[PDB]
Amino acid sequence: SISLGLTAASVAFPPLIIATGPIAAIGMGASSIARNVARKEERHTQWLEYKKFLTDGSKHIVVASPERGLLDFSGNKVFGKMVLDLRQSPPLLHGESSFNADRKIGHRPDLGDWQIREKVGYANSISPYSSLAHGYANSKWPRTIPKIPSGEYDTIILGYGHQYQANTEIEYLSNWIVWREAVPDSTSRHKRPPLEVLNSQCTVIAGERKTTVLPLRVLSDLTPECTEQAISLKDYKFILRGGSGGLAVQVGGAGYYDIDANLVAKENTLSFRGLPEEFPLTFDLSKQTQSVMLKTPDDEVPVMTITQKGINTLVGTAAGKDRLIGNDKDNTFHTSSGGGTVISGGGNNRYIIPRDLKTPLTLTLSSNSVSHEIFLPETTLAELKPVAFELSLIYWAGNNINVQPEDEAKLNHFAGNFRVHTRDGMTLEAVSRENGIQLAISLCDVQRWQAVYPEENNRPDAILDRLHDMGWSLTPEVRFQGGETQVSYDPLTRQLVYQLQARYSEFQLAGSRHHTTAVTGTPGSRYIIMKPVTTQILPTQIILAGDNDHPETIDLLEASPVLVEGKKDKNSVILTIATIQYSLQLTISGIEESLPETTRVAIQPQDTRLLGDVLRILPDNGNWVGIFRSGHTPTVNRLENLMALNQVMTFLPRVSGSAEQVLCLENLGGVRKKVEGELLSGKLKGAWKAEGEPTVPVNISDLSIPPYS
Amino acid sequence: PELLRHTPGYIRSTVSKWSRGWLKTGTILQTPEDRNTDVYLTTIQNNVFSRQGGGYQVYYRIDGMAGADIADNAPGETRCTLRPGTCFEVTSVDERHYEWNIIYVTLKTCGWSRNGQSKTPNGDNLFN
Repeated sequence: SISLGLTAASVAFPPLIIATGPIAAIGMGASSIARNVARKEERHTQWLEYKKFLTDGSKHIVVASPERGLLDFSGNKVFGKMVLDLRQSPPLLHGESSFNADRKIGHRPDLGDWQIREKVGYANSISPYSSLAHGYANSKWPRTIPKIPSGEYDTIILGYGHQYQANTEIEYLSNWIVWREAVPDSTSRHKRPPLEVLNSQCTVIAGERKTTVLPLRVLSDLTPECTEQAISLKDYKFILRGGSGGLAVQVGGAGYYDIDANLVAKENTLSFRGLPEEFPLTFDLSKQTQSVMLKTPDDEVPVMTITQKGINTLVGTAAGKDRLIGNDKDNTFHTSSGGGTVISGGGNNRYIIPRDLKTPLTLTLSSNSVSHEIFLPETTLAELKPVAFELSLIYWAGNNINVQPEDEAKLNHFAGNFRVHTRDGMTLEAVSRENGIQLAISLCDVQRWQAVYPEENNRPDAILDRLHDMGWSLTPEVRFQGGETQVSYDPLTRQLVYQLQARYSEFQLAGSRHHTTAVTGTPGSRYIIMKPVTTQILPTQIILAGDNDHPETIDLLEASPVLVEGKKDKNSVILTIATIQYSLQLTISGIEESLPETTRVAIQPQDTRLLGDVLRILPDNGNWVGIFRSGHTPTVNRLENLMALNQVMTFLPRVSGSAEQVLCLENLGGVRKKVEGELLSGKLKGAWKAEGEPTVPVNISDLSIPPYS
Repeated sequence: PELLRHTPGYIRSTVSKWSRGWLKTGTILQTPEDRNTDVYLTTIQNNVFSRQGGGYQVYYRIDGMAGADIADNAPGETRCTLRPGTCFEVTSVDERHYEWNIIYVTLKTCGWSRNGQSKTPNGDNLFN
C-alpha cells in the first residue's frame, strides 16, 4: 500500500520528448559531512561520521533491474574511475574503491589487524583484538566490486562517484584504555585532509544495441542550491561510447561530456530536457567542442563542456529560447516550446515543433540542405492560416513559425522539398506556382484525421469539401492515405477517382456538384448508391471487372429510383436515374473492353436482372429507351412464383422505409390458378389492377390468377 | 419450449482474413461480453445467410438452441437472444469453396468451459 503511492500510469504516445532522469538531492558531496564535522568534538567521533558517509556512499553503488533492463549507478559516491562494459553478456564493472591511509605506512589491504598493528606499533601484542582499531589502514568501503547480473540493459543512470583517500590517525583512549581510528588533528601543525578526493571520472562503453545514458540531474532549476551544486560538479568527466544500435544521451546538467557515437547508428540523440525548463540554450552540431554557459550573477560559468561525434538528433530544452545550429548531414531537431532559432545545415533535416510557442520560432533553411519535414504533433490544420507565396507556418492564434531561407535569390529552390505534417495527418507540400511557391496538400491520412475529429462524418467527399471550405490550395494530384480503398483527386481536371480493391466491399456513394466521381469495381463489389441529396451533380463513372467466375452484384434498392433510362456506346452503357426530385447519371465501363454478360444488377429484392438481358435490348445507336419505369407500376418489392403449391408459409419481413409491400404472384402455367389464401398476421389493402387506380380491394379467401400473367 | 431442441440455430459473421486449415476439431470458442447475442432461427428468406460484407463469410449451425428467449418482434419473424458466457465447439470446417470465401461450421451444446480465445490470428473476432 505504501508502494502504490510511488507508481504512475502509462502515457500513450507522448507527442513530445520529455526528461526521465532522476534529480539529485541537495548536498550530495563531502561538504555536508565536513560541516557536520566542523563542530569541536572528539577526533574518533569525527572519523566515525566520515566512515558513515563512506558506508552509505558504497552501500548502493548499483541497483540492477534486468527485467526492465535498467542499471542505476546514482548511489555511487565513492567508487571512482568507474568503467562499464555492456559488450559482454554479463556487464563488466571496473573502478577504484575508497581506502584508508596511514601517515607512514600508507594503505595496506593485504594485512590483518595484528600485522598493521605491528607495522605501526601502537598497542602491545597482548592487548585483545577488541582494543585495536578494526579496519585501520586496510579497508575499502566498496569492499568488493559489485557483480551485475547478466541481462539485456538499455538504460544506464549515472551518478557522480569519486574515489576518496581517508587520511586517519591513531587515537589513544586512556579512560576507555583502547586504541581507535581518528581524524587527524588539524591543530597539530597542518594535518592531512580527513577525506581527500582522487578521481572524478566515469566511462560507459555501450554494446551492440541501443543504449540510453541518463546522468543524475544536478542543474534542474535555477535555485541557488542547485546552481552551486552543479557549479561544483562542472569538471566531472563523462566518457560515453555508443554502439551501432544508437546512443541517446540525456545530459544531467553539469560536467564534462565526451560522447563518441557510432556513425553507423541511425539516430544518436543529445537531449537537453533535463536542464531548467526556461533555459537559454545555444547549441551547434557543426562544432565538436562546445561549452554550455550558465549566467550566474555578474559571471558566466561553463556548466557543461560537451565534445560530441556522430550526433544527429539534437533535442532542445523544455520551454526555453534555443538557438540550434545543425550539421551538413541529416539532422532531427526537437525544438522547445519557447521559440528561438533552428538554423539547419545541409542534408536532410526534420523538425518537431510543439503548439503554443511562447515566442516566434525562426527556421533558417541552409543553401546546402535538400529536404525539410516539419512535424506538428499537437497542432491541427484548422489552426494554420493559408498564406499564399509564403512557406512560413502562420498560426490563426498563437505565435507562428517563421520559415526563411539563407538566401532569397535561391528562394525558388526547395520547391517540393518542404513537407509540413500535421496532427490530423494531412501533409502540406511546397509546390512552386507560376509566379511563386505555395504550400498545398498532397497527402491526407484518413485514420489520424478521423481520430482527431471523430464526431463529424468521415467520408472522402466530406473531407475534400471541408478543405475547399477553408480555402486551402491543393496539389495537382491529391491522395488519401488509409481506409479500405484508395481515393485520388485531380483539381487541374477536377476529377475524383475512387478504387475499392477490397473484395465484396459494401460501398456507399453520394454524388456532389463539386466533383466527378470515378469508381473502379472488383469481383463481388456492391455499390450502395443512396437517394441523392443535391441536384446538378457531375457525371459518374463506374468500371467493372468481369471474371466470368464470381459475378459482380450491383444493388440500388435504397436509392429509391423512380425512372431509370439507358443507352450504350463505345463498349460502355450510360444510364440516367431520376428520383422524385433529384437526378443522377452514371456510365458502366469495363477493363477487358467488353461488358460482362454475367454481371447482375438487383433493381428490386426479387428483381435481379442480368446485364446481358438489358445489353441486347438496347440499340447500338445512341438512343435512350427506358429500362426501369415506376410510371408502369409501384416498385414491386417481392416476386413470388406459383410453381410452389400447397402450404408455403409466406413470410414477408417488415420494412422501415417503404412502409408498403408489393407481392407479385406470377403464374408460368396455362391453367387459370385459384388460390384460397388466408391472412394470419398483418393486413391487406387489395390487389393492383391499374397503374393510376387506387388499390382494388378483394377478398383474401379467393385469389384467381390468369395463366401467363 | 419444444423447438428449443429440435430446431437448430444459425449465425452469420464476417472475417477479414482466414487461414487455411488452422482450425481443428475440439477447439474451445467463447462469445464476447455482449448484452444479448441476437440470433436468427431462419435464414432462407431473412437474408442473413446470403453473402454480405467484405472478406470471408462464416456460418454457424447451432444444434443446441435451448437457453435463448425471444424478444418483442412483429409476429412473423423468428429472432432469439443468447446469453453470453457460452462454450462453443467448432467442427467440420472445409474450404473447397475457397474462392467463394464461405466457411461452414457445425455446433452443438456445451458446458461452462471458461476458456477459448475467439480472436483469429489476424485479429478478427467470431460470433458477431
